[PDB]
Amino acid sequence: ELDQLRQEAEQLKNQIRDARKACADATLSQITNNIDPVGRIQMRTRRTLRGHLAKIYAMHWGTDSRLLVSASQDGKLIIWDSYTTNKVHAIPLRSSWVMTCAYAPSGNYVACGGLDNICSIYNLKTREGNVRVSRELAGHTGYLSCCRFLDDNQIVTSSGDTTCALWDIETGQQTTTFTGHTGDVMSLSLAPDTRLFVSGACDASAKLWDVREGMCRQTFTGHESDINAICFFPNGNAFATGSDDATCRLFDLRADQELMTYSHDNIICGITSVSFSKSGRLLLAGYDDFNCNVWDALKADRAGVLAGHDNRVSCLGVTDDGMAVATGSWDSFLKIWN
Amino acid sequence: TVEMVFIATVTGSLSLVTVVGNILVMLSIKVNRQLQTVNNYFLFSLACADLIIGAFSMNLYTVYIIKGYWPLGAVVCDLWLALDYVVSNASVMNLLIISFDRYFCVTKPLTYPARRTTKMAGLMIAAAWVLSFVLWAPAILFWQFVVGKRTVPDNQCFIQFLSNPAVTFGTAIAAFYLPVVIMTVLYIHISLASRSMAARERKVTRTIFAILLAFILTWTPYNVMVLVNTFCQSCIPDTVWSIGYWLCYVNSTINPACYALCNATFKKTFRHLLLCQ
Amino acid sequence: ASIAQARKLVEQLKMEANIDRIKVSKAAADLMAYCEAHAKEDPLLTPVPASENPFRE
Amino acid sequence: CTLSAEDKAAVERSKMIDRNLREDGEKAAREVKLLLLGAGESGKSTIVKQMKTGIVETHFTFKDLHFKMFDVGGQRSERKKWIHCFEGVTAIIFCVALSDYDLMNRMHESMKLFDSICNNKWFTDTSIILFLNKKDLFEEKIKKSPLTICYPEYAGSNTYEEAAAYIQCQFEDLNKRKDTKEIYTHFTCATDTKNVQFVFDAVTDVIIKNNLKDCGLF
Amino acid sequence: VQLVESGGGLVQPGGSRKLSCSASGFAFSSFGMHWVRQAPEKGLEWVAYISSGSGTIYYADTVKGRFTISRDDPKNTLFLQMTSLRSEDTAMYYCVRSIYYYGSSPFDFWGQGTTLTVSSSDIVMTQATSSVPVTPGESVSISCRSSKSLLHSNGNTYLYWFLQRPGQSPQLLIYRMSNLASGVPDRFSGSGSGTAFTLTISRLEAEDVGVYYCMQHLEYPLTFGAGTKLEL
Ligand SMILES: COC(=O)N1CCC(N2CCC(n3c(=O)n(C)c4ccccc43)CC2)CC1
Repeated sequence: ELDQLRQEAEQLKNQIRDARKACADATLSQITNNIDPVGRIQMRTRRTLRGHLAKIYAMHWGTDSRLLVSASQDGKLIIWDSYTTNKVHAIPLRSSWVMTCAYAPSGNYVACGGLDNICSIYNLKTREGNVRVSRELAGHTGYLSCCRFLDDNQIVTSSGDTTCALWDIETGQQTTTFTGHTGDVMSLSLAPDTRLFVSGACDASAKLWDVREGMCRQTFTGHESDINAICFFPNGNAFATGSDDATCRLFDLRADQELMTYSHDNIICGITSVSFSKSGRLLLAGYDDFNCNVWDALKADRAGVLAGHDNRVSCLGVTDDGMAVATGSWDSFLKIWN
Repeated sequence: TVEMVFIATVTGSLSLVTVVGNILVMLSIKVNRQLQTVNNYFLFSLACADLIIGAFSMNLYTVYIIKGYWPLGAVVCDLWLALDYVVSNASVMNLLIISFDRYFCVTKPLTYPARRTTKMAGLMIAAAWVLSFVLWAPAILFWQFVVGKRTVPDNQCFIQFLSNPAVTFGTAIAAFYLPVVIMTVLYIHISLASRSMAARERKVTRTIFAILLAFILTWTPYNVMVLVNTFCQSCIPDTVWSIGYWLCYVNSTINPACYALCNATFKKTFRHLLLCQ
Repeated sequence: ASIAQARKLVEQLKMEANIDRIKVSKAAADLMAYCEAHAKEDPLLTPVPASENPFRE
Repeated sequence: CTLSAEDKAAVERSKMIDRNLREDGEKAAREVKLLLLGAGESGKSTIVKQMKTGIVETHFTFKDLHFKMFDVGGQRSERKKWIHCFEGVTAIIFCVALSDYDLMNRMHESMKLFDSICNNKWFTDTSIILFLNKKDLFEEKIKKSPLTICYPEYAGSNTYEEAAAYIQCQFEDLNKRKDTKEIYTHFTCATDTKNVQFVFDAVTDVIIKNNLKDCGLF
Repeated sequence: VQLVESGGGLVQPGGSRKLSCSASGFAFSSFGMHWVRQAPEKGLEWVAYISSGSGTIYYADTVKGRFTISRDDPKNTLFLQMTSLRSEDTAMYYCVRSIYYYGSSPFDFWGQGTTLTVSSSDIVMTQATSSVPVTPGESVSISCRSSKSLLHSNGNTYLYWFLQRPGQSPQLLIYRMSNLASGVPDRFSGSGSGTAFTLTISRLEAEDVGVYYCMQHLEYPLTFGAGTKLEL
C-alpha cells in the first residue's frame, strides 16, 4: 500500500495548500496602502577596505557594530575596524576555500567554513596574543555554506549535504542534526531571540527549525529557483529569501504563506545576499549584476540603487544598531555605506 | 592666411587628441584596482613622457612655422632644444625597456616575474631617464661653450652640433640606431619563442611586427635624412626638414593607442574609467 | 527510501499541518505595526543627522 | 595629526599587517593552481601517485615551480554551486579512461561532463589539460571488441591508431570555443614517468599565454 | 606568557651595560615592548618603547640619546643598551609587554625584572592619597588627578591602574578608564569623570594591598603617578 501512502501524502499536501489559500485574506501591498512611501534613497560610500588580494565571500558584524570579519578567496580572514580603517587581526586560514564567516555575538570567537567540510572557530581574546584554532568541527560530508554563533559554546551550520547541524564547541560532536531538506543548503539566519532559524536549500523551499526539540516546524515553498540568502525580519516573525530568479520573497511565521515578491522585469541576474535593515523598512539585496538594491520592504517599488562595485556582490549586512551597510563583492574591497 | 589658420586648427586638434589619449592612458594605472601591476609602470612612464610632449612640444614647435622663421628668444630655443630631444630619447629608451621586459617575460615566463620587483623596475626607469638626460641635455650647452660663439643663428635655430659630423653621428647612433637594432632582434626572438593554436601564433607576430613597422615609419626617416646634413647641408629647404622632424611626433601620438588597442583590459576599461566618473 | 521515507514524510506533513495559522490580514498588520514603531530607530530610513554620524571622516 | 598615542600604534600595526598580506600575496600569486576534475576512481589515484573528507590539495614542486593539484571530485555535492570558487585556476586537468566505454553509458556520461566543464561560463580562457589513461587496457579491449558499440557515429576500422585519433578529435571538438582556450591531450598509462614533464610543458605554455595577455602583446 | 629581565648589578657610574629579557610563550614580534624602572622607594619611571618591527621608538626625557633599545625577534630577547649612567639612574627594571589595537590591553604582564646599581610640557599626575589606612572588608577609593583632559575626541580616555603587591612585579588592573583587565576581580571598578578619577574597591581582601600606580597613555613619555600606599 506504499502507492496509497504516497498518494495520501500528496492529498495532504493539496489539503494544506487549500488551507493556505483559505487562510489568505489580502495582500501585504493592499494592506500597506495609505502609507507614506519611503521615496528616494541616496547612500554614499563612507569607508572602503582595500586590504584583500582576492575575492571576498562573507561578512559579519560584532554586537558593538564596529568590527568587520571578511572571508576571502585566499585564506586571509581579516577582522577590520569600522570607524577608522585598520586591521585588528589577519587570520591565515588552513584552507583557502572559505565560503562563510561568523563573528561571535560576544566578540571573542570567529568561525569560517568552505569546501573543506570543516568549520574552524578562532579565538581572539587570548593571553599570549595570537589568533588560534579553538576547535575544528568535523562531521559534515558536503561543503559548508553558512555558520552562525548562538553563544560561546554552540554554533549552527548549513552544509552541502542535505543537513543542518547544531554543534558544540566544548565537545566537537554534534548535538542535533536537522534533516528535512532535499539538495544542498546555502544560507540560514538565527532568530533575534536565538530560539528558531530557517535554512534556504536549493529545492526552492525554506524550513523553520527548532534548536531544542530538533524537529522541523514549518515549510516554506513558493519559489521557482534555488534560495541563496535569508535574514529574519527584525520582528523575528518573517524572513526574506534570496533567489536565482531575481525574486526576493518575504515569508511569515503565523500565516505560513508568501507575503510579497520583490521582482522587476529589469532585474534578471540572481541574488547573493539579503539583509533586512534595522526597523525592517529596507530589504537589501546583493544582485549578480554588480549592483545592490534598497528594496522597500512594505511597498514593492524599489527605494534606491546601491552600486559602487565593479564585480559581483557576494555578501552584505546591516550594523547591529542600523548605522551602516557593509557590502563585500567579488573584488578585494568592502564598502561601508551610510 | 585662412588656409594656414585651418592647418593650425587641425594640427591643434591632433595635439589635443594626443594629449587626451596620453592622460586617459596615464591615470588608468592609479585609478584602476586590477591595473596596479608592475608590468604597467613602464607604460605609465611612457604615458607621462607623452603627456609632457603633448603639453609643450608640438605647439611650441608649430610656433616655428607661423611664417617660417623662429620668433622666440635664443634662451627659449635652447631650453626647447635641451628638453624635446631629452623627452623623445626618454620615450625611445622607454620602448627599449618595454621590449626588454617582454623578452624577459617570454624567455623566462616565471623566473623573471619571480625576481623582478617594484624596486627593480623603479630603479631601471630612473636610470633610463637620467641616462637620457645626461646624454642629451648638457651636450648642447657643452658644445656651445666650446665654440664660444653662436654659429647657429637664432632666427632659424636648430641643434648646435651638426656641422661636425662625428659628434652628431655618435649621439644619434646611441639615440636611435642601437635601440632599433636591439628592438628588432628582441622582437624576432619573441616571435620565434612564442611558437607554443598556430593561427594566433602568426596573428600576434603580425601585430608585433606592425608596431615595429610603425616605430620605423615614424622615427627612422628623420634620423636618415638628417644623417646627410653633415656633408650635404643643401639638400632640402628648412620648412621640409621641419616636416621630416615633425613626423617624429606621430610616435608619441600613437603610443597610447598602439599600446592600448592590443590589450584586453585597455580596450575594455578605457570606457569604464569614465562611465562611473 | 521506500522503507520508511513515506512514513516519515507523512508524519512530517501531519506535524506541519496541525499547526495554527492566523489570517494574513492580521499576520501582515503585525509586521506593519513594527516598522512604524521603530521609524525613529532607523538611521538608514530617515537621513541621519551629520552631527552624530560615526562614519563621516 | 590629532591621532592619539594608542591609535597611532594601531595604525602602525595595521600598516605592518598590510605589508604582511602584500608579501603573502606576492609569494602566493605566482604559485600555480591546477584544478583536477573528471571521473573519480578511474585513474585519479594513479595520476596523483605518479608525481611523488572534502577537497584535498597536493603541493608538489617540479623543475622549480610550485604546483597545487586540487582534487575536488570527492566533494559529492551540487557541482554547479561550488565550481565558481575555482575561477582563476591556470588549468583543469580532466581525466578519462579509454576502457570505460562498455559500462546510460559511462563513456558518454564522461563526455557530457567534459562538455559541461569546457563550456562553463566561469572557465572561458582557462586551458584544459585533458588526460587519457589505461593505454594497455584499451589496447587489449580494442583487440577484443569493436569501437562501434559505444560510438554510432564512428564508421572506420578497429585499429588502435585510428581509434585514438578519433577519440582525440571527438574530445577536442566538443568545445564550442576553439579560440580562447586549448586542450592538450596525452595518452598516458599506469606505469608512466613523463606525465609530470608533459604537465610542466603544458603549464609553461599556459603561463606564456597568460603573460602575453597580461602584457597586452596579444 | 612570562618575561624575565636579566643582566645587572653594580657598575661604576658613566659605564655601559645592555639588558635582556628572554621572552618565551607569546607573540613577541606582535606585542610592543617597553621598559619601566623603579627607584629604591620612589615611583615608576617610563624609559623606552619599541613597536612591532621597530617601526617607532620613543625615549624618556632623561634617557634621550643616552639609552638605546632594540628587539631581537629571532632570539626572543630585547635589549636596552646604556651609555653614561649617572648616579641618579639606579633602579630595578621591569620588562613590559604591550599590544595596541581596538580593545587591546597594554601593560598586561610585567616581568619580574633584574636590579641595577651604580655608585657615586609633561602630563602631571598627582596622587594626593599616601599610606591611607583601610579596614579589610570596607569599601574605599583611590583618588587621582591630572592636568590635560584625557577624554580624547575618540571617546575612550587613556589612563591605567597598576596595583603592586610588596616584593612583586606590578600587574594591570584597568586597561583604560572604567574597564577591567583579564584575571582581575569585578570588585575593582574604575569610576571617574574628565580630569579627576577614582578607583573603587568593593571589599579589599588580605591580598589586594599595596600601591596603586595610575598611569596615562594619551601622549608620551607616559608620565606615571606617585601611587597610594595601602595598609592593614
Ligand atoms: C637647401 O638646404 C640648405 O642649404 N640648408 C642650409 C642650412 C640650414 N640649417 C638650418 C636648419 C637646420 N635644421 C632645422 O632647423 N631642422 C628642423 C632640421 C631638421 C632636419 C635636418 C636639419 C634641420 C639645418 C641647417 C637649412 C637649409
